[PDB]
Amino acid sequence: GVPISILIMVLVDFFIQDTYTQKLSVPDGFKVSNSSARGWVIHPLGLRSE
Amino acid sequence: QPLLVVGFSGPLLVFEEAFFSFCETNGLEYIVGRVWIGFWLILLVVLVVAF
Amino acid sequence: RVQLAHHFSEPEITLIIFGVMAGVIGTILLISYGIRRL
Ligand SMILES: CC(C)CCC[C@@H](C)[C@H]1CC[C@H]2[C@@H]3CC=C4C[C@@H](O)CC[C@]4(C)[C@H]3CC[C@]12C
Repeated sequence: GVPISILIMVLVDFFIQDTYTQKLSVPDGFKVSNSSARGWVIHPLGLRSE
Repeated sequence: QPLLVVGFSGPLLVFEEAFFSFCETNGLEYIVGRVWIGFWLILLVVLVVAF
Repeated sequence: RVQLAHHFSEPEITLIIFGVMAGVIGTILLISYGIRRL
């Protein structure tokens, strides 16, 4: 029932081209959220300061 | 109990808010402190499961 | 970016942390096994 409710309604806003509705936004790739702050493995004694 | 879905929640968000508001005030590292809230949580869970 | 230098690397240091952790855990289990007996 839920997958059909979403399919029926996803189509309703798809075929309505002009109006704007917020869609799901996902990150570009498998990367950390801030490359200027931290990496993938994080040191227990600190990044910049002890 | 595989039917449980494990994910982020509101109270966890509030705790992370408090942790950032504490690490920014004290000039501490927000994520390294989390690496110690986890190293202590492993102790806590092992002791609780043991007894 | 730029990382502060450490004497211990990440895997070495987490090995030491988990070892001290397991030592504390084992000491607590041994103490608890000592109680409820005498
Ligand atoms: C339950 C977990 C958190 C263990 C409790 C932490 C305490 C008891 C112990 C466990 C491992 C220890 C750390 C192991 C390695 C180092 C790196 C060294 O250059 C300075 C001391 C320091 C930083 C130790 C400080 C004390 C320490 C953090």
